[PDB]
Formats: sequence, structure tokens, C-alpha cells
Amino acid sequence: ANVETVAVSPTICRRGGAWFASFGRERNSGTKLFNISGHVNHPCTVEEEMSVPLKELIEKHAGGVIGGWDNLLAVIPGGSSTPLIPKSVCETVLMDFDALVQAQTGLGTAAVIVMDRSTDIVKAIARLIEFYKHESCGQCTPCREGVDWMNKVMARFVKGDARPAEIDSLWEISKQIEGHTICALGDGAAWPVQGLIRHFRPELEERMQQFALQHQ
Amino acid sequence: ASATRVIQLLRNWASGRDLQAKLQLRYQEISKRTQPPPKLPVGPSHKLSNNYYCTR
Ligand code: SF4
Repeated sequence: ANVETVAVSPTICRRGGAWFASFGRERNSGTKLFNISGHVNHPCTVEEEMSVPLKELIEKHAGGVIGGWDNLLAVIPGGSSTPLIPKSVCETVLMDFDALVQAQTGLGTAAVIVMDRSTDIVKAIARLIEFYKHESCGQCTPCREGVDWMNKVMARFVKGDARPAEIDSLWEISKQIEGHTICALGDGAAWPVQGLIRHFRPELEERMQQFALQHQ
Repeated sequence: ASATRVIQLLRNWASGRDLQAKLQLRYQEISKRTQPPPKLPVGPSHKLSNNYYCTR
């Protein structure tokens, strides 16, 4: 069991348990600890009701996005293993399991990493992929091989050293890793790649064409 | 060919047709024996994605 899960157990036993269920939505009950980091004025760890909207969480506790809410570009809601979401989705999304599943990202560890419009989002996703490459245990074939493969592909993507077709290739590579590994580290390495491809494909193609005509 | 004109007339009369139009020997209208390199395109299955072997 997780430390947070274990820690709340005595409070749940004492105060009632039915008191715990009074917070958040149905099947999304209780209170949660959130870690807001990245491009925010006041990065911090806070405690909040489970089903709080993401925008209210960022504005009230973290002091808002750097440069205002209009400067928001992307949010990873639940740690690096969860797919990212753009600003158009963060406007009304709720910070619980089911709502974030409906947004195709999942809640995860409730660690909100905020990136504004001045960041190289491809570089950030590549850094996450490199983290997963360095943290793979190498036991099983899909993780041990495909994560390093995706790491090389994303390194080439950052410089634009690829062609647009490879984007689809990368997608399929991730699909060959997800659901086929022993543990969920392969899934958590494939998911950010899928989120980046799903929401920021034009950025990839623009970088590719810039590299193409820059190098003839 | 290098045949004399009178010999060409005699050949044309004997055969009944114009021989110099269609010579059996090849002088210069053939392809050069040194050619530029080709490029040789690839087949339909040379895609990078949506190319699973079980579908083809
Ligand atoms: S998926 Fe899990 S078990 Fe398989 S190599 Fe990666 S870390 Fe090891």
C-alpha cells in the first residue's frame, strides 16, 4: 500500500469513513494531496477536495500560471506517466480519476506539471522518455528495447531530423509496448508519447519541415 | 549501309521492295552500351506504418 493510503486509514477509522465519502464525486471520494510544479508562480504541495477543477486548483493555491492563464500551454495532471492535456481541456476538467479518464489522461499521483507557451514541449516529452529509458529494468523485451527505441526517435524528433511518416510509426511502436510488458513502466513510457502525438502533431511536422528546408 | 547506289537499285528490283528502309544490320540507332544508373522504385509494402504482415 501507498504511504498516503496507509496514513489516512486511522483518520478514516476514527472520524467515520462515511465522513470521508462526503468529499468529492461518487467513486472519487475523499481528500487528495496535490503537487503543483512547473510554470506556476508558487509551486507547492497542498491538500484539496478530490473533485476540484484543475483551473481552481492552479489559481487558488499555486498562484496561477506564469504570465496569466492565457499563457498556459499544457498540463501533465498526474505525473510523467499520465498523458498531457492542452489548455482547451484544462478549462473545465475535474481532478479525479473518472473525469481525467474521460479526458484520456488518468489521475495518477495527482502531480500537476504545468508548461506555459514559452517551453519546448517536444523537448520536455523527450526528457520524460529519457527518464523512462534510464529507469527501465531491462527484464522484458518490449520495455527494454522499445523504450530505448522511442528515446532515440524522440531525440531525433526534437531536432526535426525525421519525416512525418515516422510519427505514425512512433505511434505504432508505443502501441506495441503498451499492454505487452510485465509491469506498467512500459505503459507509462508509451502514454506521454501518445499524448504528445495526439495533441501536438502540428508542432512535430513544423519542426520536421523547418529542419528539412534548413538542411536542403 | 555502304552499298553503291546501282547495287541498291539492283537489290531493290530483285527483292521487289525498298531494302535500305529496313536493314537487318544495326549501325547506329541502337542503345549506347554505357547507361546512367537507375533508381528502381520500391513496392507497395515499403510503408513505415499500417504495414502489419498479418494483413498482407
Ligand atoms: S516493463 Fe517493467 S518489467 Fe518490463 S523491462 Fe520495463 S521495467 Fe522491467
